[PDB]
Amino acid sequence: MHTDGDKAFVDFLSDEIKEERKIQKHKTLPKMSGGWELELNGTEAKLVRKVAGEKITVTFNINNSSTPNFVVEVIKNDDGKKALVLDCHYDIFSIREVSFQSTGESEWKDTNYTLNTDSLDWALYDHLMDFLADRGVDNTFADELVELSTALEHQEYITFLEDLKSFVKSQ
Amino acid sequence: MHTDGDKAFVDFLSDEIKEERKIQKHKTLPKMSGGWELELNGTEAKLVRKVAGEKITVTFNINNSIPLTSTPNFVVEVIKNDDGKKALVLDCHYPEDEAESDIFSIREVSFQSTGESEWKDTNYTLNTDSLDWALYDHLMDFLADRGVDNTFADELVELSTALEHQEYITFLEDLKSFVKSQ
Amino acid sequence: MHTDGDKAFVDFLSDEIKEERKIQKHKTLPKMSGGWELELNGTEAKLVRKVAGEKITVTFNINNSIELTSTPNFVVEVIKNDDGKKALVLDCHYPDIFSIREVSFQSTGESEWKDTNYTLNTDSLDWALYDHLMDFLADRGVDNTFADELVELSTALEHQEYITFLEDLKSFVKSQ
Repeated sequence: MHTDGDKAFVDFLSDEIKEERKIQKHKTLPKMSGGWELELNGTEAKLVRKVAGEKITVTFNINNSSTPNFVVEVIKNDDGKKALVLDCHYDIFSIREVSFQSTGESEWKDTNYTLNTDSLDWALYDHLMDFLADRGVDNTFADELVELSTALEHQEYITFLEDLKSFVKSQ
Repeated sequence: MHTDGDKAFVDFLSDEIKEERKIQKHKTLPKMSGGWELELNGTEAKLVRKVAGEKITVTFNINNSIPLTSTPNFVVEVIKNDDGKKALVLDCHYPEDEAESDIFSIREVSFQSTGESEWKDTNYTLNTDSLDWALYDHLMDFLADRGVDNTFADELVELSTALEHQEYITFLEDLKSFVKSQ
Repeated sequence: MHTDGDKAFVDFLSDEIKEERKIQKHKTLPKMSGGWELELNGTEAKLVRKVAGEKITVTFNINNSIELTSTPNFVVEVIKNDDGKKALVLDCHYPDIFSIREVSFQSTGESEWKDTNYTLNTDSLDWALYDHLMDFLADRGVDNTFADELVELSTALEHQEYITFLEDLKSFVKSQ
């Protein structure tokens, strides 16, 4: 179908898309420094950084986030099939869960001991924060991830409006 | 094992079932306008409807749908025949008589591939919380033009409620059979 | 790599670990009375019991179950030998001592939960059926004494696995 409502919808989308793009004529993905490389898979983003004997990965999804929860994976080259995984949330940025997981695991193994920080020693919590900082994951990184996630969100929103326009226009 | 406790349990169920069947046996089962067909599988219900160039499907599960009355979240899937590869998916729900009040609201919208393994997490999903009001209104109109309006949402509550009762009765029957054996 | 922060983290962990062991080592893994057989799968524990004509299993995971006391939600499955394909499943938790949150039949041995099966939520349920269900559990070994011993067992497990985790963490941070 292609009702009158659908046609008014399309005109509305044409206008909104025009305005959104106007607000995006002088804007590009806020690059982050520190050796990080960005990889995108739909709404899932991954930041990868290599250091002496280690590989650090930060994953986040922009859906319903823009301050997206992010997962930090630290892999020491000694044992490349194992990694320390820290689930972080947004008082600026905090570690919510910590556990060891198998690298490139097809899924998540909920049978691996998972430390919840809700009931955790303050000293242990702080060392974990220090551990992440030594590897480039600190407040600055977190502030910059928010800016990036927000920018990715607005561009995917625009893409979405266009997909919606084509859809409502079809048939 | 068949204990004294099990016999008392079976005694309770036999008469609960009968009482249940008697009561709910008056609603004559709610009928819905629009020409929708109910395709049920256990607790998962699908209301299907077709119009020029499109297939409209509304899916909801009666489990954990009670906040007596069933008000389940429901997913609307609109498929344009010229591209049955994907569909526009709208996750709706009933807000926990203002002129500006709707029986239901849209919480999320996204494009998904038809008959996909499961909700693709890497697909853009638009949350309606801080959504532009005119865009939201258009989404509601889009749904309405396909039969998913406040009357529909009202009838859905009637249907889901009747389904809840009917499956509750069947549950007691399976339970009675379970406890009665051995 | 191995930084100064890492070094201080490892030393901290060594002390942390000695303290936990010093506090723990004084009691053995508490036993469950009633003939239950314990099986471990990482943080997942399964207690199995066989009674006349049926098998009863109780499963729980020490993760997110909280000296720190562990009171995990546990799932009871009752399998009749007269129909081993279906199982009555009761999800329980600690708010008497424990309560039933939901009940439903599931396929025995299934690899994933089947959301198309009618699931009864006790929140919206008469108290008559609820009591019969609690009695059904009691007749099969899942009574108040069970739940109390389950807490001790889960607490002893969570503590031992917490220690093992710290040892793992220490070794990992010591690496490179």
